[PDB]
Amino acid sequence: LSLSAGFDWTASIL
Amino acid sequence: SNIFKLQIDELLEQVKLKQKHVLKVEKFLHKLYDILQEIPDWEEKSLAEVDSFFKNKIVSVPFVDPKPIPQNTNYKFNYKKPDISLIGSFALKAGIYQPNGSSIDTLLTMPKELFEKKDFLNFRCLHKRSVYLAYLTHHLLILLKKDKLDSFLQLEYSYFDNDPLLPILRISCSKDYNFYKTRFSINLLIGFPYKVFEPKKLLPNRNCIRILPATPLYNFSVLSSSTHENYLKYLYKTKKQTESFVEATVLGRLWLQQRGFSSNMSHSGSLGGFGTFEFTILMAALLNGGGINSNKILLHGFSSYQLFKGVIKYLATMDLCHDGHLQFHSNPASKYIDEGFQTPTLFDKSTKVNILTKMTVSSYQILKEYAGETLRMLNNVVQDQFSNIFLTNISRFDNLKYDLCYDVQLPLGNNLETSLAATFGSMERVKFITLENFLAHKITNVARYALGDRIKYIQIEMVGQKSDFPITKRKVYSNTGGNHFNFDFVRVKLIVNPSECDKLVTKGPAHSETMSTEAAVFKNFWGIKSSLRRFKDGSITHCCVWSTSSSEPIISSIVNFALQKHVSKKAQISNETIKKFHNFLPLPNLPSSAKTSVLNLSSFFNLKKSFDDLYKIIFQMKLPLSVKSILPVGSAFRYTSLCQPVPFAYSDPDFFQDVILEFETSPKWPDEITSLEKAKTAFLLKIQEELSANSSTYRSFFSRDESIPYNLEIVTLNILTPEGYGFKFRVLTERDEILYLRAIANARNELKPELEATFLKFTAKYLASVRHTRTLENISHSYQFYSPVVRLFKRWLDTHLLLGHITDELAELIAIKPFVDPAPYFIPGSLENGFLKVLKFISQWNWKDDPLILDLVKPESERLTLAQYKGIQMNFTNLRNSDPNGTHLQFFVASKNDPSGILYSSGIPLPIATRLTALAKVAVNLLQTHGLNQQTINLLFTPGLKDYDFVVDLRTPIGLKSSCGILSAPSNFPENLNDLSEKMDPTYQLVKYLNLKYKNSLILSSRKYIGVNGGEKGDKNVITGLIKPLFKGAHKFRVNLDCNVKPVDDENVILNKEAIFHEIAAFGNDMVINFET
Amino acid sequence: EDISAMKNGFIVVPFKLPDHKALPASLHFMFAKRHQSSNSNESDCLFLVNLPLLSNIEHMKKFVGQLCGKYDTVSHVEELLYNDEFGLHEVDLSALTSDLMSSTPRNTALLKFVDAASINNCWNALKKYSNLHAKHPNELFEWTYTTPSFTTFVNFYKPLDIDYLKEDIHTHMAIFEQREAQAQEDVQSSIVDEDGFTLVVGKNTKSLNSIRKKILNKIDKKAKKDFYRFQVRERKKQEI
Repeated sequence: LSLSAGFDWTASIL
Repeated sequence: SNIFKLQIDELLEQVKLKQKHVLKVEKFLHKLYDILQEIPDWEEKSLAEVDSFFKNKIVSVPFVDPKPIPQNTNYKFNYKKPDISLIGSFALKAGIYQPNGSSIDTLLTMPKELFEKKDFLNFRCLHKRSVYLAYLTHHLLILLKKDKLDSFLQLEYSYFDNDPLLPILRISCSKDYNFYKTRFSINLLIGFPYKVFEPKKLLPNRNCIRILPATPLYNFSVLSSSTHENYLKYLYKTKKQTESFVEATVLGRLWLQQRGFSSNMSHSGSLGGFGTFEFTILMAALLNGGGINSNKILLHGFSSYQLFKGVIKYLATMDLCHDGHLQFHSNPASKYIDEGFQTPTLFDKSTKVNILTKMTVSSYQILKEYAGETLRMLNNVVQDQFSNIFLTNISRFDNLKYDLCYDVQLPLGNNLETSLAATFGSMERVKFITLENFLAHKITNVARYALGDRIKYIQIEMVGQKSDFPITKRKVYSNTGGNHFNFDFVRVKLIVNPSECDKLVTKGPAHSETMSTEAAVFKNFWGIKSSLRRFKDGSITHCCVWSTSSSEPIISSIVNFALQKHVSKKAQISNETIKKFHNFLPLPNLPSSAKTSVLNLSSFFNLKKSFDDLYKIIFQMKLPLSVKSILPVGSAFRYTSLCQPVPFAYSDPDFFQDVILEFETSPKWPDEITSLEKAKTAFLLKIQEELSANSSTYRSFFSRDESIPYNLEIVTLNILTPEGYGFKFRVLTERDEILYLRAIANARNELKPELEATFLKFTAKYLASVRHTRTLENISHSYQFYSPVVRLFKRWLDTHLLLGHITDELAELIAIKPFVDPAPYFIPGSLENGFLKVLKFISQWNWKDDPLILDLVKPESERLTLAQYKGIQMNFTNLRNSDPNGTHLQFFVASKNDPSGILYSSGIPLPIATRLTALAKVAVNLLQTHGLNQQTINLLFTPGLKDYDFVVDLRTPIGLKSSCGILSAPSNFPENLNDLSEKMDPTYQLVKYLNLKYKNSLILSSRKYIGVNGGEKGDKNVITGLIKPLFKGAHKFRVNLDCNVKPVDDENVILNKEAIFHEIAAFGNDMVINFET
Repeated sequence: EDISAMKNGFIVVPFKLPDHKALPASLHFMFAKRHQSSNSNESDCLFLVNLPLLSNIEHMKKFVGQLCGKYDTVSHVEELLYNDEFGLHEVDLSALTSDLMSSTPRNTALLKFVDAASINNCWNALKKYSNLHAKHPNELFEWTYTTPSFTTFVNFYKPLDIDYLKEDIHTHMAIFEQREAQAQEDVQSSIVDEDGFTLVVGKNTKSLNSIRKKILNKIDKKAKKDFYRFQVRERKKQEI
């Protein structure tokens, strides 16, 4: 398995 | 102060309990009191009958071990109507809303006629209480059935404050009288009448279990049981007199769970014992005195803040356990006595009870540490500390809270081995009622004594200990326990002391003619491991030996050997989590690398000595301008390079260390910048010439630098020292800075933002770089574990392809935050603790609205005071005003060195910034869902590589590990320096240029270190890209698209993904192998 | 496939990409239009967009040579003006800070030719070349992606020649010293305007360009509130 996170390009993650 | 006051008021109203759920509960337990009165009376009975009365009933009496036997139970048993009363925080009206739920403590005073004056001996009175509780439960159950309330009431037994000697009834509501929504549940406490037993006979020094040894725990259990309402009325008057008692109580209430402090038992192993009552009772003692002169420390006119401050100050500086104890009068000014009882003691002469009996010696120092470190933040004026003190839970993860954790599996765990049960023995039942309590004290004493000064605090916790059991059963049942031991396993949790953690030898008592008592315990404890050894100073002392390892600390060896010898030879000690992190740190190719500790900086020091040799040669050399100073600024000089320096390991990208040379000020410098540098190169050219002649053993060559945009003339000398280290030299000139200031002024208004960016990176490399290394090198000495952690953090960034966009300084400033600002935690003393704290901070860091500013100072000048402080936020607000979304700048990292705050965090793409925070949160969430273990750690340190749109696989012609100085190798530099090119990994350089060509469309990333994260052979590296949203879809073609696109219609084009791949493949040449899109 | 020209006038110029193991009829597309400009050095130029990676002048010599042979047209490329693939030369730092030694879109360049006879020959060939993609894509030309300039670029970790550096520095200092010497004499030579105005020049000044930049870069206290008859009467008015 892997530490995978969806790429956020709108800074919506924060 | 006004800001803090309003913050308190906002905090209170958030946590005030809703008054409707109050009215619901008084509707219930008021009716419950009617049920209590309904219960009939009972006649005098022996144990033989009551067993027959309860033989067939579903209820079983909760006798405490040792259960009464027919011979010693000649005492008779009887029940009579109790005096129903309500006690606890609810009685005082000081409770708050708790999502987990709160508790209502109602007391039942058994009538005095049910006791004899000597019933406090040999668990006499307790056995009367147990049957009294059981007799209630039988009649409550049937009366509960009669009133039809049983459908939504669940009844179970529990231990009051995790005290095995005080079983109590637990009434909870499952989903008109239904109070499940209230999140409240009633406790039925069967206390004694006041002054049934002579309190003098119940002193901590006295005994009450015949076998003589004192019985502090049982003496308190009985005496505390008889003193409940008395302290209620004691707290009641204080609330009346001082208006801010309840407000101070709830602030103390909240502070406690954030630190994981409760009123429950601590001798069992759990951190706790200090709750509201111990907090509130200490309020009244100090409001009535507390000083060594019996002077009032707290005045009743104090506000909530002032009442809380003094006690956080009181606990911090006055010692209540070893040297000094406080006495007060519940029913008389409280006086601080200098004498101590060697245990936490807040004596009460009126009641003759020490409330701090439940406090363990180990927990008290941990409590004192939190009080002191909060007092420092409470006194802090530069920074607001309201959230950290109150709105941050430090108990969520043991690893984050505690440096090292060892889980010990005791043998034969459906009862402990006969030897271990024998070790508990008769003598310790009287001293320690339960084996769980005894084993914890055994583990603490041997572990504390074995480690000694190597640790600051030690906590022993009983994992999987239960406190509530069904009414059908007499005592709690653990699946491993089998009604024998209420636990699964013990975990040894430590706060290590970095200064002496890795000491090779544990110093002991000195030698003498007659072996002293300290020497006696010293030889016996370590046994064969002990030895008498002499040192260079000539001292003869008894000492024992340990061997350092790059995989584990010395502590793991001590705790294993010490614990096996004394507690049990069959125990299993294992801390694999810390082992994995140590292994993930690269192991250098130096002699005795495996035996070297992770705190050793010998590799860096040998690099400095080699620099010192060249440092002398350069000065004695004659130049047209005298050398002002030579300032090493390389990563290894500040103890941060990902791989430790290795002689002749020139494949390490960090092999060439930057050094700033500055000559004496002259007015003959060219005023034209391209002329300025060609004069700079002419210096280094001469430095190369006489260096080659006078010192032929040194080898040298020149190279070009393009880090400063558009400044294409920079040339640097790379010096290959005979020791096997490389140094890179560049000029600094006073004119150079002002020419850049001249550069911005003349530029067109459209070009000025571009030129200032060029100046920003110039000062980042030349001016501010000097300051960063100077401060970090000095501060690193105090923070011993900063050196190991920062590489592992950088190693983590490289695995996920983040170092390419993240400048090394930014990672360092991020990695040092948990140390200069460790609150609400303590300064890390472990690699695992320090690293996870960095990941936690990133997970909770809101870089859009919260600036990151640090005081790069040693632990308690250069500390940021208020004026400089306010200046920096004012900068953040102005920047965020122009950049609210943070697209241009994301991380605002500032300090004394960088007041602007944009120096080391500029130019990072937004996708990388969110990716950095994205991985941290998932990492924290991963730790939440699954505890720390081998599988998780591997999951943390491995890259997904799937979310990337296209992935390119590369393999270098030769393995680069051995030339990189990593132990799974060159011994001299090549005769032709062109051959150096054949053994480099260029992929870091390749990705940089393709970013420039494709910045508008693609964001390519690559692993900057291939020898560390390139598989077994360290030859495999990967280029991963990302297509921006705009060019991912079709666009109308325009001369200004600035991208490689393919036509689809007359007036439409789309990205030509395949053409990009071929350009990557041709540019990679043989290195490129496979493409994944 | 059918697209031969953009409506704005940009002719599409497909190229075949090389065969590589990592990349198992992939094409690269270049967009071109006639460039018109009164300036001489930009005259007789062909505007180009979406250039391949590292396209120097030699890359177009082969391509135009292929076009010349296939269409039997005479065309010679003089030079490729404005080739900044990585943006190093977008701003001239030498000119901006000082005038001595320097008197001075993206993903596009201006392709200069020898004479107008060559450019009309090539652009006719480029039209016929564009038509090929629709009918017979196979006979499209192939871009090598490799040249001697490519190899020098690819070898990034190469120590430069110390001897070459010595000559380059020596020439550059000598030229600068002559220009700096000439500039200093000019300022301190008693400059007089045609109307007999003698310019003031301070000692240690070296360049007149610097004097202009300063001119570009760049009674109340001695006044008394109570001196005249009317002033105190004004004070007298305000006093009451």
